[PDB]
Amino acid sequence: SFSGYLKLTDNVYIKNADIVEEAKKVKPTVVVNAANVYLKHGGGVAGALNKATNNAMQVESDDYIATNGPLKVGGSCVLSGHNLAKHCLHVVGPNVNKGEDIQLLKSAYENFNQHEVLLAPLLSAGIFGADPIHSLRVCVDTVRTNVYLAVFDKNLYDKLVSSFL
Ligand SMILES: NC(=O)c1c[nH]c(C2CC2)n1
Ligand SMILES: [Cl-]
Repeated sequence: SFSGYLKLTDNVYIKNADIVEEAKKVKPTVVVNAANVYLKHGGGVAGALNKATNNAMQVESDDYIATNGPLKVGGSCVLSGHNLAKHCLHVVGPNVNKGEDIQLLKSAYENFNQHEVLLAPLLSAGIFGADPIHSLRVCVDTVRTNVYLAVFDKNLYDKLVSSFL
């Protein structure tokens, strides 16, 4: 199963790891993608996960959007996990850089509660522009299911662990 994770709370775990490599190794039931409303997996975690699927995630996502329209900020959809996981839970955290509402981060993390265990990134962190310390706090205070957070950046991982209340 998941290895080398530091236990933050009863249900939240964290590791300095590339979520793509964690997914290829563990093959979890659910890998969370840091999606946007259009499921356009260009960069950040989404670009990395999509590149690992050889663009199959993007092809599937475009068909999903053609049928259903865009997701809501704070919303999610379950699609295939391709070669990475059984499922991919595409969750849209607010992108502060695109001027979206940071109050929607709690709604975004609530999607994780529909799955007993997930491999996930820190929502709205990185190129989404939110404070990762705040994202981890919202995660621990919102998610009740077992979440294994893979934080790519070593310096951020150390900062998150050392400042965790
Ligand atoms: N942006 C990220 O959080 C992230 C995680 N994994 C990767 C892969 C190296 C491309 N990027
Ligand atoms: Cl990012």
